[PDB]
Amino acid sequence: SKGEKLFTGVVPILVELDGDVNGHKFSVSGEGEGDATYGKMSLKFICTTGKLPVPWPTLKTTLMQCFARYPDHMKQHDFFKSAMPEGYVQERTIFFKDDGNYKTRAEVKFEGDTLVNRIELKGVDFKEDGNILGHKLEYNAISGNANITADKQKNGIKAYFTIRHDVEDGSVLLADHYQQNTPIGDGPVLLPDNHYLSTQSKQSKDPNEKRDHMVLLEFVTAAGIPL
Repeated sequence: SKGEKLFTGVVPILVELDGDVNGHKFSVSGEGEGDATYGKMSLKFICTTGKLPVPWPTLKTTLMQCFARYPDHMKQHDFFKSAMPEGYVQERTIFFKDDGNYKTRAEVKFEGDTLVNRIELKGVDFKEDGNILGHKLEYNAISGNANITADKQKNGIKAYFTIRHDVEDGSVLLADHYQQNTPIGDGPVLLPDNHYLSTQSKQSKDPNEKRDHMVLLEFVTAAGIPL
């Protein structure tokens, strides 16, 4: 793939999410720029249906691993860019410990020069009085590793990781992520050796924005293969 060639400069990003958590329907739209050369994404997300019925931090992982910086010695392990421009399906289940689960399905592909992430999210079995529907989570940076492995049989990848969400009482809400990505196209893709993506995030508010929103500055770096 000259999949990788589509990411050498700054790429416009569009995100669309339709969600239903315990029957509470909502939509999010996002925009920004990705600069994979520096593993960088600069984003702003809007709840387009009024108030988000779940905390922003619970949606971060759902709301474009194609923008990761793969060091030169690891470029042969970059499935995500290899599937472009036709794109990939990203499916997850996220199990929130002692609470509900999200099931997500996304299509990540180019529409002309724009990288588009279209997402549907279904959440079930949440506690109306719990840390999620009760909005008891810190609005603070998420960082850490996404472990990537080949899925030869599906010509794709699997991923797993646990996110540790800070709770306002000082406890941690564990969110166990199970991920499967498959190419949309039937052209060849790169099936990687085991590695991980290391994400560093800064999250903020726009003081002039009245809509429920989230501003993100993300840096994502492939790692786990030496040299």
